[PDB]
Amino acid sequence: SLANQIDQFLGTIMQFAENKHEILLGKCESDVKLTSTQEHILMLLAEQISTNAKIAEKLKISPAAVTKALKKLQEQELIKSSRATNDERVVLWSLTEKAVPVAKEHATHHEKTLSTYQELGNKFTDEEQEVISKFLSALTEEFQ
Amino acid sequence: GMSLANQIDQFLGTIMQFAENKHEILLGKCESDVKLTSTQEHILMLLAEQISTNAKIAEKLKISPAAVTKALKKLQEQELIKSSRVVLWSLTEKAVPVAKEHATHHEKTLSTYQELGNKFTDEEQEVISKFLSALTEEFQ
Ligand SMILES: [Zn+2]
Ligand SMILES: [Zn+2]
Ligand SMILES: [Zn+2]
Ligand SMILES: [Zn+2]
Repeated sequence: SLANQIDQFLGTIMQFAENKHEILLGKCESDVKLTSTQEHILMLLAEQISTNAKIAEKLKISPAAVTKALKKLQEQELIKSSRATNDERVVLWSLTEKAVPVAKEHATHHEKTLSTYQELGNKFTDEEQEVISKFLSALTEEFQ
Repeated sequence: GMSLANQIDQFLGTIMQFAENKHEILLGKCESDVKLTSTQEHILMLLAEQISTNAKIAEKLKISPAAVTKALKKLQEQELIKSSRVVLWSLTEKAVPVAKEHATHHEKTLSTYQELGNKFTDEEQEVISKFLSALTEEFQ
């Protein structure tokens, strides 16, 4: 039955998701060994220099966790801190040269993940795609 | 071109957020008076269906024999299960309602998916299934 496939499919999503913090397909191809969360922060910092707080929000984790992750990245020479223009208590984090290709690769990993969903969707007709879109909206509601 | 790829992405993200930090996906909160981990209750459910070994549970849950050893130890000190001689494990009467609540929990979850899947016509339902199998292939 459909309910059974839905159930199994979700289970499959989790066996895949242990232990990552996010779903990316294919292999990270970055030469620097870091966690998805670490690389992700680097990617966020490339799109926009940021505070501990803005990051906590984007990633949806404790500031305390962010602080831990940033200190590690700072020690690994992947990020550097600086003060804000007007307010000097505001601490801003940005990429170093070392991190630029790493941010770049992770963004790409995101792009390839999206491309895959996209090519999967495109094996369906325009109208097929619209049924699948309503299924996902419906299913998305149960988990809110 | 279209929203579907971003939509699949957000959706997997939603599953991610909902399933932190649980062993499985159930809808609604657990209704048992005794507060166990989901893995522990599911272990009770499993014994009811069939008395089992450490080995079999590890396979069925895809966790390490060591974790299974830990869980059973917890359930045993709370007198929810009893051993026997390969060591075979089974429920005590005290856990029978706990297994029942957990088996029912799954059942309410399933049904919630059935009613959702039923808002769709027969041939649309086959579209979804086909989409699901294709997406499943991406995570294997
Ligand atoms: Zn990467
Ligand atoms: Zn990422
Ligand atoms: Zn329960
Ligand atoms: Zn269960």
